[PDB]
Amino acid sequence: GDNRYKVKLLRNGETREREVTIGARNDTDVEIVKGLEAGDEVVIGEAKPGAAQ
Amino acid sequence: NILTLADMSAMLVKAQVSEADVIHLKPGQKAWFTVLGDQLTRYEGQIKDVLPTPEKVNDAIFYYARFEVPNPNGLLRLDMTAQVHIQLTDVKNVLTIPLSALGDPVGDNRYKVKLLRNGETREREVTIGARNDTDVEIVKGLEAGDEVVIGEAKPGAAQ
Amino acid sequence: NILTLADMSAMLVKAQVSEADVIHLKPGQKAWFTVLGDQLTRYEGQIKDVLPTPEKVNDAIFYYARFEVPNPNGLLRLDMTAQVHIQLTDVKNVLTIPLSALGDPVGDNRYKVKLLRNGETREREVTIGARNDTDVEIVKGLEAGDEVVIGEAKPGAAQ
Amino acid sequence: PEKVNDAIFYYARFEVPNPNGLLRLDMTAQVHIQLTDVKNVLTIPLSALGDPVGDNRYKVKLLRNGETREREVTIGARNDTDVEIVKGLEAGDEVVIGEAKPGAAQ
Amino acid sequence: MVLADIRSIGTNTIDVYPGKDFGDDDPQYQQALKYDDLIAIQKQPWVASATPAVSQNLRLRYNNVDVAASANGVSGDYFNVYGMTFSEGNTFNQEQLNGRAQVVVLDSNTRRQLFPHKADVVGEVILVGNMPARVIGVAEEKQSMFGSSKVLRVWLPYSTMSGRVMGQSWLNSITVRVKEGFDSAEAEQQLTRLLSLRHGKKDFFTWNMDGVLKTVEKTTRTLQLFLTLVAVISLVVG
Amino acid sequence: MVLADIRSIGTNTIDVYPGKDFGDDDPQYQQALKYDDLIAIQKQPWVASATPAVSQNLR
Amino acid sequence: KEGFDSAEAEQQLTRLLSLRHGKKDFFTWNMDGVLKTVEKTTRTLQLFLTLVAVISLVVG
Amino acid sequence: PVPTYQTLIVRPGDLQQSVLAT
Repeated sequence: GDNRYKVKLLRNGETREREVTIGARNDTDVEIVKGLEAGDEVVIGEAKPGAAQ
Repeated sequence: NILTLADMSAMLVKAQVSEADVIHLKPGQKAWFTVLGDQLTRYEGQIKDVLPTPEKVNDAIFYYARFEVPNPNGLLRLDMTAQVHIQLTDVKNVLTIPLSALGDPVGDNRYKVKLLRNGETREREVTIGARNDTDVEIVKGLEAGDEVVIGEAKPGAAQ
Repeated sequence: NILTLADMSAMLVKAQVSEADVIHLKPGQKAWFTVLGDQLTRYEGQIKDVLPTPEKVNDAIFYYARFEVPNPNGLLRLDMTAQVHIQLTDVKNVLTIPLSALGDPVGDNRYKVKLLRNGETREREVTIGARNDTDVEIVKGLEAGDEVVIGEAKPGAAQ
Repeated sequence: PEKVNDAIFYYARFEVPNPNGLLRLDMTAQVHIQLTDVKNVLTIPLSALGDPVGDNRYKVKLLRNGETREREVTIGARNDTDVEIVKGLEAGDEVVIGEAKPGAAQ
Repeated sequence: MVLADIRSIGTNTIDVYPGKDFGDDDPQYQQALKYDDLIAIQKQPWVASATPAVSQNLRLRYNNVDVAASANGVSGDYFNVYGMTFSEGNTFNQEQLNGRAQVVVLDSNTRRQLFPHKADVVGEVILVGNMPARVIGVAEEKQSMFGSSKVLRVWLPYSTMSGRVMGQSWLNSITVRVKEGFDSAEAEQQLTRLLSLRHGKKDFFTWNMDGVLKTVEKTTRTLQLFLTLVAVISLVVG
Repeated sequence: MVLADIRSIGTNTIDVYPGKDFGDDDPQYQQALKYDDLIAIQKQPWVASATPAVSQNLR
Repeated sequence: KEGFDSAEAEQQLTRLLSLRHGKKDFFTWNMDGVLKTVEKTTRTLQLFLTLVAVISLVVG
Repeated sequence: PVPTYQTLIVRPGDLQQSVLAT
């Protein structure tokens, strides 16, 4: 409830989570400030850490 | 009552620690807190004192404690909710056991399988009262530098 | 009400014994108590007296009693919860049956299965007067040193 | 009287002697009061009753004919075991306390 | 198997109810139900036995762990007649039911919270609400029912709960077990009249168990009838 | 027959239980439930619908 | 909708309500999955009954 | 089926009745 892991997809086609800090919890989407680069794909559905797609 | 006044330059906190832990809480121990509305913006300071008179909320007695956080910027509204982490202790040069590995026989005994220099593992009973969310503090019961079997612990069973 | 004061040189306890037991509790009977927060640190002293005026919590009347525990080191905050053991009598040289395996025909007669040297469990009727929170002081019908099948007993059942 | 939500209640007092300093104030005390005999009259078993309206009280009984017949009766007094019956039933009458049916021969 | 699960609650049970039925509030909240009422209620010969029931969730302080939990003032035949298995300890004697001992039964899960150590339960004391209570027995659930997501639950002799930590005469319900193999339909109306008597009004509100029992019995045996009959017919055809 | 009788419930309910479970009292008594929530609650596409539910007796 | 599994999303809704409210509290009871298992149960009964019947008939 | 029985060794004990109280 403090930590915030976020699985995403790499160019490798392998998913990897990154812990992130997030301030605003805007009703549609939370506002992430750190822990993820832009342009990254994000496995919003049926995500698994460390898992190739 | 025509009106009321308050000196908003130093915001005292009412940290209502439970009666179960009031026996500790020695004055001057360092502590920190944070508010729900800003999520991550830690404040910190010395604990000041403890209030002699408890006020219950039906079940369970509770005792207050106070800090003295500086208040620039004009923030911190009155009666704001504030999560509080009051330093319990700063024990050091002392081992602690990870929770996953420890075994807890009887209801006081604590077997703990460890690797030996022989390479044959052996459990040792360990006395532990202090404990954390991640670990249990072991002041005594295991010699330093002994390897410990975090998984599938087996007394008398060499790795 | 400007400000309250209190003397903490010694602490008084309000031990609220139930109305059912108040008829006993002769003054000067020795008793001890312990706080929830320190788990195991016994305090003890003489009982002083019994308050003439009861106060109730809806159902069931309760009567107070007081001690006079010394307070070194500044411990024991006001209105701290405290579990209290009051002492009834210690008749000795007499057996008491654990209640776990008692047989009580009629509610007066009292059969009790016990293992024999033969390995044959066999019951005997017994008279008992005194009863305990945990056991019952048997007066007749069973010898000391007798094996007593506390678990899953039946008459005549060799094991 | 001082009511406790439902049902009005009325007090009564004794004057018990108190040797030895026993009996603390406001102690709970179970109390038996003596009422009185209401003899020389029949009293019906509670199960036997037929109780229409909650006012009316039919009572099926067996006749010499071997046929059962009810009779409405007046009954005031009540007991944990029975109820007193001043009227509506003659003495020596059999009473179909079990599985009664009005107007029915056994 | 399934009947044993069903008849595990025996024969029978007439739990006493206030208000009107299950959904009622204030009339149900008020209870003209003395436990003393059971006396004459137990006086009826056809009855084998009948027992009081009541329950109160309350905060439970202990050492460090300090949480509220549900609790249940009940008969000592409870885990017995339910056949509920014990994690440890036993129920209690009727003598000590009259003894008002601070004995008490708890969830195994409750111990899981209270006792990371898995210390022995018996002889230990934990306050309930306020009154100290020397714990002894604890009982494992006899059902799975994991979807129930059961929370903390506790058991007391009702005499102690309703008595020396409640004091009300009006328990939540009273189980009523008939003898004789006697039918569920009959006498329940007579007990109804009985409550129309000892109380001046229509306040029985009770539910009943050989009704549902006998009907599910006929149902299951009926299934036996269909299955076995079509089977045997087919086999005769063979 | 029996299955249609059971699935007749909208596939089958996730009623809000703001307390702990069915036996709960005061924490269940206190309730932070909001129908406003149903807005974003209904936001999830799989949710064909979700509906308010409350009741009480009155004279 | 979607024919979507009850087992899923409720956990999504779990964290969801763990968010939109600051603490977990909704404590809702699971849907449909009970329908799922009872469906498997009844169809299982169909399996036992129909299979033993048909086997007996083959024996015929 | 094992006839195993939990059992104890009774001894001339001494009374420990006292009760408790919050």
